[PDB]
Amino acid sequence: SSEKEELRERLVKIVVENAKRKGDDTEEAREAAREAFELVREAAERAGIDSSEVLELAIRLIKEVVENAQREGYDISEAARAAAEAFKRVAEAAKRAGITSSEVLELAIRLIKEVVENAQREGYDISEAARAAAEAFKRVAEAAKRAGITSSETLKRAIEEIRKRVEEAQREGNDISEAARQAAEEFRKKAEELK
Repeated sequence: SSEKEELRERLVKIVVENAKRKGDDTEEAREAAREAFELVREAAERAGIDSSEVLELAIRLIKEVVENAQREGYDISEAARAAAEAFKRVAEAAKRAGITSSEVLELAIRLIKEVVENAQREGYDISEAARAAAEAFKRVAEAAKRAGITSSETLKRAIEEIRKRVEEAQREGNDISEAARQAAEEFRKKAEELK
């Protein structure tokens, strides 16, 4: 709250400084940061996951995507907005599936960051990559709920397997988004078989 205000101000300063660095419009950037913050905050609140720690992770996601946008030739404001929308999708999936585990949520956010960073390196669209990462989480989460899997270890291991397949695709020069989506479908098949 007083922490939420301070966190928002930290994000605004980050997004604006990055826009200034590359000559993107700073008034647009300030507005984008503010709107990105509110999007994240409201999504987390609705999902019952608005701990300071989850909000910090969401803001770190936005920060890292924005910093890599400055290095890789992406519009700063659009990058911030896309990162925020990706978190919102994670929060929505968590809500729908009843996920509140801090370790699971941290892994889901890390997966988005990794898939988006890869896309930025390669010159691909941020939103498309973020959609693939968030959808992989959604498919896992929904499969776990459907199967009655309550274990945080099982869900962490599912997301780690997605991360492992994404990393392998990076080492080998294969499609990261396809790796993520295939890994999630493999988990879904196993969850359904279980229950």
